[PDB]
Amino acid sequence: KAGNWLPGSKTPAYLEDLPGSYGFDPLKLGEDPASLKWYVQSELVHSRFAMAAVAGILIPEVLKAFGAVNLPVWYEAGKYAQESSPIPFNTLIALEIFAFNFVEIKRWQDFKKPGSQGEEGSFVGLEGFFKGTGENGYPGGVFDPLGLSKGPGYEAMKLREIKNGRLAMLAFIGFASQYLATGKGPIENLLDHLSNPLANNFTTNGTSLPAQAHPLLSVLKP
Amino acid sequence: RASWLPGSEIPSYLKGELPGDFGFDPLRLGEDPAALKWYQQAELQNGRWAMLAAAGILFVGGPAAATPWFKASDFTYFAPTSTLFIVELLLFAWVEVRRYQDMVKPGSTNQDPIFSQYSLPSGNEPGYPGGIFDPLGYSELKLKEIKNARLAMLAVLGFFVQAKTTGKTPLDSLSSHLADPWSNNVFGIEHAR
Amino acid sequence: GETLIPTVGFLYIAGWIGTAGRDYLIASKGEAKPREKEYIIDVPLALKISAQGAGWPFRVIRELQKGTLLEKDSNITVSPR
Amino acid sequence: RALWLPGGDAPAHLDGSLPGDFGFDPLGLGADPERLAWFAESERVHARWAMLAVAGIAVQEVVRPDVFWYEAALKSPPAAILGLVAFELFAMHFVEVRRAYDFKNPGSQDQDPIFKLPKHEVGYPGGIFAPVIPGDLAELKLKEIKNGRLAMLAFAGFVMQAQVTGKGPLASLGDHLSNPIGTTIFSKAVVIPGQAIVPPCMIPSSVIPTPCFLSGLWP
Amino acid sequence: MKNFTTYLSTAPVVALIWFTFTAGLLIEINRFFPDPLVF
Amino acid sequence: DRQVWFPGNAPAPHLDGSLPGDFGFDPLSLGSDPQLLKWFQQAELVHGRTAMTAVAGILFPAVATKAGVVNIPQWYDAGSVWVQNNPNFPFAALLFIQIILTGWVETKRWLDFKNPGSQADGSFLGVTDDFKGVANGYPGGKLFDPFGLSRGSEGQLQKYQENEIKNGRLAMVAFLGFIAQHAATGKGPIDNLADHLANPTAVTFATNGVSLPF
Ligand code: CHL
Ligand code: CLA
Ligand SMILES: CC1=C[C@H](O)CC(C)(C)[C@H]1/C=C/C(C)=C/C=C/C(C)=C/C=C\C=C(C)\C=C/C=C(C)\C=C\C1=C(C)C[C@H](O)CC1(C)C
Repeated sequence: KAGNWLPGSKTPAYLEDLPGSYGFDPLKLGEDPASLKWYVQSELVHSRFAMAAVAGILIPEVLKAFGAVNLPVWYEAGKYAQESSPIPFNTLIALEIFAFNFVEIKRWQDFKKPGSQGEEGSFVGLEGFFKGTGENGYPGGVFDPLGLSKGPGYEAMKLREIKNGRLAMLAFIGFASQYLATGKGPIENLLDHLSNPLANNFTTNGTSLPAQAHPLLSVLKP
Repeated sequence: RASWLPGSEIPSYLKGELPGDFGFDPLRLGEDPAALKWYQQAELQNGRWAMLAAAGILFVGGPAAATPWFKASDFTYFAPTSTLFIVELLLFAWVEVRRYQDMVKPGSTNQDPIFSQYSLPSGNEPGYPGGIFDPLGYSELKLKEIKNARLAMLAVLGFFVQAKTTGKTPLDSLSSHLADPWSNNVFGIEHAR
Repeated sequence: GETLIPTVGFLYIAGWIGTAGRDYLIASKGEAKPREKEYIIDVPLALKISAQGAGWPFRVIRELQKGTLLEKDSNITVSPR
Repeated sequence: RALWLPGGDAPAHLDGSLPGDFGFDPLGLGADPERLAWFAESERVHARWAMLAVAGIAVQEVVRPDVFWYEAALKSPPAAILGLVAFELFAMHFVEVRRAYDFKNPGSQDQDPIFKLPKHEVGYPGGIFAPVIPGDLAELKLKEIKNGRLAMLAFAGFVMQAQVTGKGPLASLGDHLSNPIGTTIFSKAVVIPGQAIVPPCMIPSSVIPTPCFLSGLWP
Repeated sequence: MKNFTTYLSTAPVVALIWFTFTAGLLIEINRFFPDPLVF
Repeated sequence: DRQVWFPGNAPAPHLDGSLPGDFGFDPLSLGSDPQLLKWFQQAELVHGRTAMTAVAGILFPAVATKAGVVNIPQWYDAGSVWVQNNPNFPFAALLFIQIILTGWVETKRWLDFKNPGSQADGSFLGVTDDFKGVANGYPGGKLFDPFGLSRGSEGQLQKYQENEIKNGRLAMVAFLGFIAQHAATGKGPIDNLADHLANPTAVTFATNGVSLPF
């Protein structure tokens, strides 16, 4: 186990060997093993989506703060890309539906029957791409072109993926909540916090602590 | 045994096998043997590029050799800035895949691809090759290299931070500190914002 | 906000209440005196089960697919037809 | 053994091995062995530091009678103060961690790290630090700790006398010798039920904040 | 104290405590957020 | 046996004299269950230590204010004065910081109560022995007891435990007195003591005007 999320608590035995495990399941969602396998895949998929999304938000924002690029902010990039997009909105949705239906059905079929997308005659001659590794959530093949899963740092890279994945998931939800609460981008929120941490935080954004539910805010003030 | 802190406990995985082994690992970073081998190679690589960088920064007449090193990219050459980046990327890609393949399987990249008679001698270490990389038989010397590499790494970091806060060249920083050291140093300069 | 979101909120709380009650009843079924826990409440157990009812849809859906949510028809009493 | 309270009883954890041991520990602060060793090192360094401080303040009062020792840092021979702080911190850090790893690992810090020190006692360096010894070991240890405790008490007196009088130690002694009945703390400070007379502190509140040490609880 | 807490765990006492909590929660929500018709 | 709170009455049978401050006082038998009794022992210790710190932080600033050296506000006004003097520090930010810090330390104390010595595994910054705990409500170690007054001798530890529990109960009663006296006089406690010292036969609860609303 990587550790204990709550020192002194009794950690569940079914999480003892999973990568990235801190024994954290107070709601007992993963007590059933089939549920646990499904949730391991779901956590990895959420982690990788959030990882790529937080990269595609933070790196343009960091390079914009450094004066390098001037790409649009993340919550308005849909509008600016759509006007210049040669493909209209409805066609983009239909294409995304088709492509993700295909790839997610292939991933789902591999989850139910491991290695079944790599068998002979499975794909149209290209089935060697998708042989799998016998590990839930770690496909390999085309998805591991450099073959770094065969190296000796593979187990530590699994742990690195999950913890960075959880951090990225929290970060994207923070991006969305910060936009909804302040109306500014994430780097501007960080700079405002760095300028005055006591006064520039969630307790003063006027949304996170609703005024009706917290009457002492309008009272205990200068 | 020499150590960075005489009189303290030494980690059990650092027994002087490696050069420059003074038991310095307060954060216990490289514990598993794959990590320690990778960080050995990375220390060698970063230290050698930092030795070259410290030399090339301290060495710099001529209009080009009067420019700051952090403003050096704005000098005009025979190619646009994009072209040299990709050419350097290509040459580095070739030599780095050679060095990486040596790092994975030792002795795998020892033979000249176009000359079958020209081959690096066997028993080659990953970070310590032989043959045409050692034209003289100069090979105690690894402690010297790792010490100069670490000093150059700290020097290059000092170049980067000094050009970031004061906005000054390294020679200007040394001359400012040599004017009055008790007022022109990291204290006072940063305390004057 | 008029009916649909209240429908989701009610159904979440109602499934929470029902799942907590079912969990408490199942846990009490294994005691030596199962009827005693029905009118003298095991309050720490009830509070623990009540807290765990937040994750009810996941557990209930897994019981549905696994086949453990429902008792088999051969184990349930019926009157003569 | 001579005891701080004759006719009394020394505590069990104070056997008498340490120099200047008179069985004075009513709080039981040294009733742990490793705490007793650490507190012995602390008392030694406090004694020597207060000893040098009392000597230096007395000399500064004698030599430069126009300079208040409390405000002696205003008159010290403007951004160069930060560099001197850096030099002092570096040198003090080096010598202090040398002493501390002498304490933690006895004999490990007993060799010159540039070009050696004899085997000695923890807290008693010897070697180059002790070139001449005009006496015996236990006797001079007793003198060192007694003079050190006297100097610690004297430095506390120097500080609080500077607060309540605004003047140096020998000037305060001269004021006491001029009027022995109207210069003591009993002479100017009185608290009775219903009325308290608290003498003011002549040191200003700030210059850098310069608070009088617990002046609101003065008698 | 064990017998007293067993009495406090009898069904009507638990019902009283739980419904006092639930009714108080509903009352205080409607005091702090008066007249909620829609979400 | 030992001295009891009501002489001539047998002490409460579930109290046996092992706990510090055991005078046999439990007329409602709230400590009948031993585990609930250990929980109430930790409750009493936390209440008493908090009361001692708070009573010190009221009495010493009020004594210094009464002397005229400083102008620290009375304890019932200090939050208002602080908020009026700190407009760049909002009340909610201060409350959030206090809640997360006390949550960390109190959850560590709670988990040690549930599993004694379980915070000794080195998860918090490598701390092992200093978080093991000596007894229920008495952590000890080199962090909570850095002068080592619990590791000297047994009788010294029992003496200090008696001192702690008796001063803690006195400070709890004193804070109750602070609340009652402020409600009855509208002044601070040192102001009350000074008014009583100036004229004791006239300055009594009977003449404050609210204890006897006749
Ligand atoms: C994670 C997906 C996602 C999220 C969070 C957003 C969020 C946003 N987009 Mg973008 N978009 C997203 C995906 C896409 N957008 C666009 C195209 C645009 C345009 C053209 C514009 C935006 C704008 C906006 C903002 C307007 C708010 C809004 O309308 O709510 C939408 C809220 C969402 C949560 C997104 C949609 C719901 C969901 C996340 C879709 C994906 C769910 C899966 C398909 C479910 C599949 C089920 C499986 C099990 C079979 C908002 C910040 C605009 C705005 O800023 O106005 C100035 C703007 O003009 N988006 C496309 C191309 C088809 C997407 C493809 O996935
Ligand atoms: C464990 C609690 C529990 C659960 C999971 C169910 C579930 C069900 N009930 Mg049963 N019911 C309960 C308690 C419960 N009931 C009690 C206490 C009574 C006596 C009032 C009934 C009387 C009853 C009737 C008369 C009918 C049902 C029906 C149903 C079914 C449809 C849902 C419904 O109509 O809800 C309606 C539920 C009620 C009207 C009573 C609910 C009372 C509370 C809210 C539930 C009890 C909570 C419990 C005390 C929590 C303790 C847990 C704690 C200690 C941890 C479903 C099988 C219907 C049917 O059979 O459908 C096919 C039907 O006609 N129920
Ligand atoms: C009892 C208990 C036990 C445990 O504990 C758990 C729990 C969960 C709690 C529970 C369970 C249960 C059961 C299983 C259920 C199932 C059922 C049936 C089968 C359904 C059908 C069948 C159903 C179906 C028909 C349905 C529905 C449909 C309709 C149209 C709807 C509509 C809509 C909605 C959307 C909403 C909105 O707003 C409106 C409307 C318009 C109204």
